[PDB]
Amino acid sequence: ALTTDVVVVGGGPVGLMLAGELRAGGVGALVLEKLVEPVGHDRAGALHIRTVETLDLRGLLDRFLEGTQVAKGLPFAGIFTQGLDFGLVDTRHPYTALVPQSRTEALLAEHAREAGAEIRRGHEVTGLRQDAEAVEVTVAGPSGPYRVRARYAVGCDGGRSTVRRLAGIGFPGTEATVRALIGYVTTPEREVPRRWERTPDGILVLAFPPEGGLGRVVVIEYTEGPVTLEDLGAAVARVRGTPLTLTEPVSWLSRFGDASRQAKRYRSGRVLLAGDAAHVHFPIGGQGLNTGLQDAVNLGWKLAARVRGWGSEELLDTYHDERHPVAERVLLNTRAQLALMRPDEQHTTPLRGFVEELLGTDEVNRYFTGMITGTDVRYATFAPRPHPWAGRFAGGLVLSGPSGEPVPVAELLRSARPLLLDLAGRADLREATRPWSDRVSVVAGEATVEPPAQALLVRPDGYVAWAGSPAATADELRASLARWFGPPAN
Amino acid sequence: ALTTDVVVVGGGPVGLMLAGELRAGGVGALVLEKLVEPVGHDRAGALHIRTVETLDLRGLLDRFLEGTQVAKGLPFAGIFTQGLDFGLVDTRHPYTALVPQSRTEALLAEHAREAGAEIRRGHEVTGLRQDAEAVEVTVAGPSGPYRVRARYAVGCDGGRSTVRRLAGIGFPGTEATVRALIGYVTTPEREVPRRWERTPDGILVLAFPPEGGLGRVVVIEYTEGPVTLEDLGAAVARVRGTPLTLTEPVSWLSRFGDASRQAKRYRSGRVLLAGDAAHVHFPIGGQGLNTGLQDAVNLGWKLAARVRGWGSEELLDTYHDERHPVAERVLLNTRAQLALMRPDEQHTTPLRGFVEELLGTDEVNRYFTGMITGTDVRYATFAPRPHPWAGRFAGGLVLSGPSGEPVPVAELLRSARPLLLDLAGRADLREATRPWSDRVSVVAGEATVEPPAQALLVRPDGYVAWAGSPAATADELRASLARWFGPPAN
Ligand SMILES: Cc1cc2nc3c(=O)[nH]c(=O)nc-3n(C[C@H](O)[C@H](O)[C@H](O)COP(=O)(O)OP(=O)(O)OC[C@H]3O[C@@H](n4cnc5c(N)ncnc54)[C@H](O)[C@@H]3O)c2cc1C
Ligand SMILES: Cc1cc2nc3c(=O)[nH]c(=O)nc-3n(C[C@H](O)[C@H](O)[C@H](O)COP(=O)(O)OP(=O)(O)OC[C@H]3O[C@@H](n4cnc5c(N)ncnc54)[C@H](O)[C@@H]3O)c2cc1C
Repeated sequence: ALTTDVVVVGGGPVGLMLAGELRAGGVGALVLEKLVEPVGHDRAGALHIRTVETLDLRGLLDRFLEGTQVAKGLPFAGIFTQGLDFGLVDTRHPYTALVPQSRTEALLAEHAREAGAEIRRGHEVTGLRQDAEAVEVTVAGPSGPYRVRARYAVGCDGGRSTVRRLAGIGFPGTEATVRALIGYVTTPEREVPRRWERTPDGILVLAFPPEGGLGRVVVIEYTEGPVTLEDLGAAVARVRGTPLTLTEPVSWLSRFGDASRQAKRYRSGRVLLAGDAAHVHFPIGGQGLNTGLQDAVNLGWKLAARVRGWGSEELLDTYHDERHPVAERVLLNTRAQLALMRPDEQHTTPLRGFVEELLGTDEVNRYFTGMITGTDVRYATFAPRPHPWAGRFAGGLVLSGPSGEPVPVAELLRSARPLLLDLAGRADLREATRPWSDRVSVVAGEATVEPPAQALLVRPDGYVAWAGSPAATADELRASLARWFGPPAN
Repeated sequence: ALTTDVVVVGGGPVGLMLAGELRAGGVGALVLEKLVEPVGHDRAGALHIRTVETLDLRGLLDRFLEGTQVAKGLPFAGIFTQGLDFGLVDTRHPYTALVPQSRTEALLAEHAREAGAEIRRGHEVTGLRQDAEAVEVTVAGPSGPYRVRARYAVGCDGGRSTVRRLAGIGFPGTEATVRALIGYVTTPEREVPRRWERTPDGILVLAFPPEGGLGRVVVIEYTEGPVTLEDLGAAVARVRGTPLTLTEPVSWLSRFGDASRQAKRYRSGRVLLAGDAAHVHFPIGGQGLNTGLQDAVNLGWKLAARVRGWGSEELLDTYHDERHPVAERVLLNTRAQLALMRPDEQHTTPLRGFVEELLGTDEVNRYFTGMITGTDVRYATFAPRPHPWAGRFAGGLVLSGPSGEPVPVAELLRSARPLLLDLAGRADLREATRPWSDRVSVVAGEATVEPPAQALLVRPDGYVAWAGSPAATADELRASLARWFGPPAN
């Protein structure tokens, strides 16, 4: 309790995002990151719709878009002729932001710092002890071992999570059967076609400048450790069927696989997990970091609330309840996509043909678009029956002010407080909310939503806690307010 | 020309169906079947919606339904929880008729005979010669070799088609990588669960009486010739993971695979191909014989018409044009389903999960239902733009007579003549059709169809040749009649 409120283990993008969220929630956040210096990641990155919407409601979207290429559509499982159609989903931001992870990390690190989080680099957590009041973290640092005492510890320490094992949380799942290499390497060859291809021997992307030079190589072969330029070239030759001249300078080289695992519990007492610490899977569709950043924004406000007292144990438990199912579906969909890309002219090629056809129908395209981009995420939480809007994402709504001015809910959410939106003129609900005004802001505005709602009680993460029609009463809102956001003041 | 009008090579179900069709068309049909006696086939069979509708419009449905079990829905690629929904497609016969092929063969053989086709058993075609006027078939028969002269020869002689090779028609496609066994064998074991199952080692169906005895075994293993009871038992043990006691009496045992081939041309001069002679593929979904019987009904009326003179060369060419694309899609969908059933917990199991979900949506379920049952078949033929009803199946329409009595188009089609249906009161179209009355029947009736049509010119196979709205003229109908059904009489 005495060193800090929350110790965030791991200063990757997820840990950094969480620290920002905890600071926005008015609690102390100490990030302990093992590495002195950041390391290399894929130089191509993707933040999809719901992540973009999430950044917007935290006021980070602008800095993430500056200088950024965006994609207005996406392939699906190596199908490029019927791309995922952002027009078929409801958003104010129909695009994917192609931000390299290194840049996402740098931006979040600066934000955590400006928000007052303490970030210690070269500090490795080596031990973890928990009792009814606090967590103690043991740390190997540049000036020797020391202990940190906190109310909570969150493992944001990646796929090889120290926190997860120390807390005795299971990581059930499958081991890899697919072997991929990725690299940024040089070719002397000119006019190497820039494309993805699928042969009987694997999947290959080559993306080099037409004049030669440093380029992107991804190679995937069906049924961990150092990678050499020779390894990469041999793999490329196997898949492609023709050698490609690859030379120094070599900028980055890595291995990855399709091991698919998920933490059985996202919470064990005063220890929680987020990001790859909580789920790993093959990188297909660019979903891992998106899921993690959203884990962080789900958790941050709830954990700060718990520390401050008005967030209940029940509330904190909804982190696992809400977010475990999401990553579960991500694991499954990445595995499914690997089946859809399997090199095999006999059966899989014909299947891909029908899937491609189906992608040209609005209903199926909408399904896979919602899946990849996160627009289909909604929660079933604290059911009383619930209003249709309960659990839906409201972060992208825009209201009309009394003078006709646009009032984006994304902007209202930047202060990281829950909001009561009065869409219809419900002075009774506005008044009923007064005893919670130390926590919840009330904003009246004109808007029609579908399905209809006269009022929306919105969580700091942009999802709707409670909603009301003309039949809703102040008593019902009082009950929801108490359950979600604690007892009335005074 | 002098022995017979058409020589049908092969007296399997497709050859027998075709002979019936040729007789209905008023031409001679001689079926030459190599085998003296029929042989064994799968004891479980399936005739789907469009086949059922087709039998109806030839007046054979009743005899095919007598004593028959029907299925009101179907699994898809070993998915049983969201079956294909016959309610989502337009038909008067929402079911699959579970007729064993041996019974289909016997029924069609009796019908061909009663219709006046000549059927010779134990007569093997060994040679084929073709000129500008006729085909000569050389035959090894019970009283020695002889020759048959005909206007046309149709190879309905199965996957190993003699006619196809003799005519120099290619059979491009893939060789098998999947090995299946099927058998009717005895077990002494009691209460062997009746079910389909998919394990990491294959696909297996066991269907035995609870008290033991003769039962159905199908086993499929992923990457031709005699099969023993030992072979079957060893395969069952590999897939199931536990041996099953199998003993005599053994009633039937067979091998099959997923070789997928299709005749590059369905017609070469005076030689045509139908049925498995024209296309083979893995038996999944029960589509092979359905496709063949429909091949036969597409061809029969057109070929008889050609023999009689009013059917043009252009008309006969539409057999290939219309039917080749159909079997092409069947080959592809069977290959695709094998991908969907592939034993593989790593990737395919998760994919199957999403496919199962999608099958619970009307749009995707309708798609696969139409695919398997043939309700999605429609033709793009003799485009003039064409009326929306052109090429659609009208065989299941029912009209109201002048006295209110129901007048099924299926019954009207039994005489095997094209029909002009006057749905609105178009005396001008009725009159315009008189010079073709030796070939085409005119029937007035009340009915609203969707999309709207005032008149439908229906082919003997139940598909629409031409349709008209109020703007259609008698001149347009004259032109269509001439193109489809020959010059006006007199
Ligand atoms: C090739 C590739 C391409 C990808 N592309 C995309 C994409 O386009 N879009 C997308 O959303 N996702 C993508 N991903 C997935 C994404 O990179 C991960 O989901 C993301 O790195 C997870 O972030 P994290 O903060 O949870 O974990 P990490 O990035 O692994 O950070 C964990 C941090 O914890 C620190 N740590 C570990 N142990 C300790 C300890 N004991 N004490 C202190 N600190 C510790 C580590 O040093 C590390 O810095 C891709 C992944 C790969 C491999
Ligand atoms: C296990 C299994 C289950 C199946 N289940 C279904 C199902 O449920 N539904 C479905 O629609 N389909 C099913 N099928 C496919 C179906 O059996 C075939 O499509 C069907 O047999 C094709 O009929 P056919 O008349 O074209 O050829 P065949 O049945 O092979 O008949 C060809 C005939 O030609 C004769 N012949 C060959 N050469 C000569 C010659 N030179 N001279 C004279 N005669 C010759 C042969 O003796 C044979 O009798 C299944 C197939 C298998 C293997």
